[PDB]
This record gives sequence, structure tokens and C-alpha cells, in this order.
Amino acid sequence: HHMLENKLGIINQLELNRVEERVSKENAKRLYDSGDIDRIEVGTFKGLSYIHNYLFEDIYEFAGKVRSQNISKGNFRFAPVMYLEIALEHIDKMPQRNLDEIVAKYVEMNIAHPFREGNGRATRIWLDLILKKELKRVVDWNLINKEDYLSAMERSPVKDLEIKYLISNALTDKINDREIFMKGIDISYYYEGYTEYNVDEL
Amino acid sequence: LENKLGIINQLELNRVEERVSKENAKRLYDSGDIDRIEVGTFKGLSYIHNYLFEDIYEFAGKVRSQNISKGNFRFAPVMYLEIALEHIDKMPQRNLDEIVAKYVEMNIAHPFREGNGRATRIWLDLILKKELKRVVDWNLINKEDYLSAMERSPVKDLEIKYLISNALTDKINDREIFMKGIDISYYYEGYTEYNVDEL
Amino acid sequence: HHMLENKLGIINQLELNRVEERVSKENAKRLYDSGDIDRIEVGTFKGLSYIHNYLFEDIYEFAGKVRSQNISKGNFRFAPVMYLEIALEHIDKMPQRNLDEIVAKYVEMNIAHPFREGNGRATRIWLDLILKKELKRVVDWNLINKEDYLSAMERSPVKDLEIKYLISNALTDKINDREIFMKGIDISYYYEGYTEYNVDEL
Amino acid sequence: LENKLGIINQLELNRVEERVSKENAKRLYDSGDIDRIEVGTFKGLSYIHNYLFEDIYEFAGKVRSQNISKGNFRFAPVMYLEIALEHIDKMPQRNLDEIVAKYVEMNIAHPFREGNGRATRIWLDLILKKELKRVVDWNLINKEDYLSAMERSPVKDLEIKYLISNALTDKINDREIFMKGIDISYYYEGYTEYNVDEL
Repeated sequence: HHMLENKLGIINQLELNRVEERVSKENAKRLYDSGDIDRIEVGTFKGLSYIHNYLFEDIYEFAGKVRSQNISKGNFRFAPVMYLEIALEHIDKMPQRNLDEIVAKYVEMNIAHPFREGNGRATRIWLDLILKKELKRVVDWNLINKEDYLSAMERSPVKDLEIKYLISNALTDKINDREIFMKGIDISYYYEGYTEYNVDEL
Repeated sequence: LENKLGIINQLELNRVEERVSKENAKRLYDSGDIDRIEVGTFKGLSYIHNYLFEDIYEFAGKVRSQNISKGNFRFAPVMYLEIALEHIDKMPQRNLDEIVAKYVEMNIAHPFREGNGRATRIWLDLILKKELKRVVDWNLINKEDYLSAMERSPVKDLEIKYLISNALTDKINDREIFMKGIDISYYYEGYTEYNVDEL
Repeated sequence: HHMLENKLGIINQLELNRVEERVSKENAKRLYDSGDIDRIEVGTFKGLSYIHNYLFEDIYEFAGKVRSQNISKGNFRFAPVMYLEIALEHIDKMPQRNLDEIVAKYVEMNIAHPFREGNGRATRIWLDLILKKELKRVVDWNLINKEDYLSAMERSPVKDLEIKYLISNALTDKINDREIFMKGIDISYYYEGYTEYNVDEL
Repeated sequence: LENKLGIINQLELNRVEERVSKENAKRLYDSGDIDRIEVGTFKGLSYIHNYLFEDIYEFAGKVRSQNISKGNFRFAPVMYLEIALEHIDKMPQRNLDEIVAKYVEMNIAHPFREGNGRATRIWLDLILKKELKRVVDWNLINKEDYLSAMERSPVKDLEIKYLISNALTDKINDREIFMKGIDISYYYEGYTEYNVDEL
């Protein structure tokens, strides 16, 4: 599902990590600077899919499309492909009127993990848009320490108090501030282990 | 938990639930209704569960609408609980292995808001009796061994198969085994006040 | 380590559960009504040991003494016997000046799990005494739902935010109120799966 | 993390740490100091760690005083970290099995406040070279396979033994293998900005 491996024959793990950061962070910058970020359906798998394909169209095969394989990160098991579609339809109709609802919906979408890869980054953009539209806030992701966030996300299916704490104490009303967006892209990628570039410099 | 008896204190609700529900278990068996239930489907499990809990909970026999977990495990998300139940229904149950795998799947499903383990072990005995003419002498299974095997069961089900296999008896119409099974099964879940056959 | 099994030949699991609740809850009532509860060293393994033996002297072999076997509840692994003594000495010198310190010390003592059995109940009495002495508060344990508490305790070694939330929102300044104590004994035992008796009726 | 360079932003600290520490790794190897370290003790590991991190952290080479965890696993509690280190020191290291068991134990220990996985993989290569005249061609081990095996290692260490065994090479004095190992080992931990041999 790595198009660069398939076509370009770049097979080394670190270098493919870096090329994926390069290309997809450039796409993310384009997403914001075009205003495309704010012209897409909010809180729906259609919106998540638009985002995923915007970032990864050249990078992951079938970007923006539901995966066809079961995936899991360690002990954390994501929705079986079997049930993905129905579950996503079920996520579409979840409400998003306050922070509690929005957090619960973000958590269900994380469990769903609809893509083979790129779920974290794309779903964090999805989430920030939901918060913008519904609460007129976004997350200042630089305030949320990487390890705290990853632990909170892994705990969120049993109890979402941790992720709720982090998210609520990192909300700002700087909803269209370019630095918040660009910094959050750098932080979001750093969560996943890409640290080479600043999105601003692409 | 919202209950139709207006209980607020969690321990009083625990004891009220034990009293009411174990009495309905005794009735389920003595009336013979237990022998008139579809075996191995969520339809039968729902019947069992409503039978035990209708008096005390409005959510009895119904697929839950909230997500629930126990410790570090989240049961089948509401996103796909129902479709998962539809697929557990089609699971074969021809030998002890397939039956225990089906039981482990239904336990991961945990379809009700409350009362899952107890209703589901009654369910499992129904499957075992229909297909192997055995049931589980639950008194032979220590609570810690059973809870440990169940926690391990989503990743390896071999221990829960061991325990169940070694507690099976062909005394499938023995009332003492059933009532003692009810008390032990409630004891797994932390209900110890009552002896069912004394209700 | 079940003396009733060893001497009385009561071997059935449910009945031994019930007899242990009967005898040890009666001891717990004695603990409070004698005032013995408030004449013991606070926040030390010596105090925890006094409590454990007060409750379980007739019930568990070598009550109040450190275990000689490795134990674990499921995926949760407690300090190896190997390291128990040193660890307990290390727990003795932990500070207890605010709720954060007290919670962290309670968590380390839960990981330690110094006894073969009876750790939860005895350590909750230990904890309530620390809170009484240092903050002039105790926990109203009936406000803390069993499943919330057990999840929080299992999560406490990675992140103690959950158990801290529960404990802090269930503090009361009714530090010598008999109903708080007796109810908390009933609730504490119910956490562990003993529900037959009210301690007040013994 | 309090660092002596006054960094506040977590990602800038990540990059500063990569730059400084990988440079000290290059120096550790090029100077030959890496061949003058006690092999298989916390003394040697502490030396490695201070060598990498003294410039950036005050806690370099020191046994941590805070507890730390990663996701759902808590590393060896401060209650008994030191005594646990004393016992890991006495672990034999005569074959690949005993060495990997020792490495898994030291990883559970996670003795430093930060920098454990990287310093400890350098440590492990030292043990492997001294005892088997092999090292790990880390480029042959995919990050996901390695992290997965390490998460599983406290309960079953057979997968981490598999991966390590199948990545071993007798090229124990090959600088390209070492520098590439440094980059891959930092990449496991989420540091990808720099190539060490270009520092």
C-alpha cells in the first residue's frame, strides 16, 4: 500500500518515512493555504476520506478508501474490515454538540481506524474541524505531550477521561490562525514518528 | 444503573439484583421454560436475560446502546454490536472446541447493558447439553481460574477450553447441579448473599 | 494460606468466601468500635501490617506478614517477593503532604501488594487513615462505583489521573463518623466480591 | 523534560536531542571509546547513556527517581529499580537466548529518565559482539516488527529472539553497519531528522 515502494522502489524504512513526511506535509500545507480545509463536510467519513486522500493520494494506495485488511497496533485492535462500513455509518450519525459528544465520536473513529495507514494524522484534522464548527475551538496540539496523548488514546476505549482532559485543556479560539495549524501538523506528525521537516518550509 | 425499583446505592442494587434475578432463575428452571429456549442464538440469550432481569431493569433482553468495558478490555463497540451478534449466530457448535469459541465470541460481544456473564453461562450450558449432552459442573471451576481464563480468552482460548472441558458432566437433568451452578456463577460476578434454591 | 480450609475443612469457594466475610467484617467492626483504628502508625508498612493482622488473624495464615510467593491479578503483576522488603522500606519514606503525594503512595503500595490476600481491603483502611491524618478527610467509598474504581486502580500504574479523580471527588470531612466507616467497609468488601453481610449487624 | 539547553517545545527538544546525541554516538564509535566499556552491566549502560546525553540532560547516566511508562506498561518501579539492576547485572550472557532475556529484563528496567531504548540497543550489540562475535544489522528489522516484539517481550520473548537472531551479522567492526544502526535505532523511537554519519 506504499505507492513509493511500488513504483519508485524506495524500500528503506527510514527513507520511505522521510519521503512520506516530505510529500504529505506539502499536501497538508496546500490543504490549509488553499482554504480547502474549510470547504469539506465536517464530522463524516466523507470528510475524513477527503482529508485522507488530500494528504496521501500520491503516497498510499487507494487513499481516502476503506481498508481491506484487519489492522491492530499491539494490544490495540481496530474494527474488523467485516464491520467497518456499518460502523462508519454508525459514526456518521453520532452527535457532536458539546465536548463530551465530540470526544466520544473521535474515540469511536479512532477505534474504527478506517484506513490502512494515516489514520492518526487525518483523524486529528477531522477532529479539529469538528471542534471548530461546533465549539469554535481547535486544539493547540503543541501543549499536549506526545506520550500523554498516545497513552490517553490507548486508554480512551475503556475510559476517555484522559484524552478528554488533554483535549479540553489544550483548546484555543484561534481557529484560523496559520501558526496553530502548521505547528499542529508538525506536532501531529511527530506523534507518529516523523520529525524531519517543518510544514511551513514546504 | 437506572432500575425500575428506584435503588440508588450500588451495593443495595447488587443485593436486590441478586435476590430478584436468582429467584427468576429458579423459576426459569422449575417451570421448564429453560427447556423451551432456542439454543445458541442471541434470540435465546436475550430470552434468558429478559427472563432474569425484566423485573429490575428496563434494558432487559435488549441490545445495549452504550459501550461498556471491564478493566482494560472494551466489549464489542456499539458501532457494530448488532451485526457482530448476527455473525455469532452463524457460528457452528458441533464440538466442545467450536462451542467454547462461540462462547468466547459472545462474551466479547457482551450484548446487554448488565448481566452478561451470568445469562451467557446459562446460554452456554444450553448449547453444551443440546450438542454434547454435557453441562458444566461450575463448582469444579475456581473463580480465579475462570476469570483469568476469560480475560485471556480473546487472545488465546485454550485455557477456558481446558477448564470447561474438565468440568463437564453428563448429569444434564440434575437440579442440584443447576442451582449450585447459579450460585457459583453469581459468585464469579460478586453476588454472594443468597442461595438460589432457598428463594 | 486459608486457615479455615486448613483446620475447619471448609473447602467450597462460595462458603469460604462467606465465612471470611463474616469473621473478618466482625474484626473490622471491632477495629473501629474499640478505637483501635486510631492508635496505629499511619502511612507505614507497620501500620498496614497491624491492620491486616487485625482483620485476618484467624483467616489468613501469617496475617500481617509479607508474602513468600509472587502474585498477580491477570495482566496486573505485583512486586516480586525478591524486592518486596526493599520496596516497602521505600514506600515508608514516601511523603504524604497533599492529595497528589498520598495518591502516589497509595498506588505504589497497591503495586507492592505485600500480602498473599486481603491487600485491597487493608490498604483502603491504610489509605483512609493517611488522608485523615494529613488532610483531615476520608473517602466516602459509596460514591465511588465499583467498576470505575477497579478500572482506575488497574490504570493507576501507567497514569493515576483516574484514581485521583475518584478519590478527590469522594472526600468528606466526616473523619470519625461511624456510618461512613461501616458503609465503607461494606463497599470495600463489595469491591472484592463479598456482599453477604452488613458490618453494622455484626 | 528539564534540559540544560532550556528547550521548552517538545518537538524542538526531540530534534535537539537527536542532533547532540547522535553526534556523541559518532564520537563514541570513532574515538574507540565504545571498545573500552564494561560489557553487560548497568555500569557500561550508564557509561553509554551519559556519553550520549550528558550535553543535553542533567539526568544522564543516572538511575531515574521518577516512575515512567509507555502506553499500558509501567517500567520497573522506583521502589526497586536499583536492586533490580543489581540482579540484571548477574544475569548470564553465554548464548543468544540468555543475552536476549537479559536485554528484555534491562528494557523492563528502563533505568534512565529518557533515552533507554537507544542506549540499551548499543549496550546489547556490545554484549552480542563480546560473546557471539555477532551484532544486529538493525536495518533488517522493521520498526513495527521490533516494537511489536518488544511490547510482547515481558510475557513471551520468543519473537524478539526471532527478529534479533535473524538480523545477526558477523561484521562486528563495520562502521557502516554501526552508523546505519544508529539511524534505524533512533527511527524506532521517532527521531528521523538527521543521518549520524553526516554530523
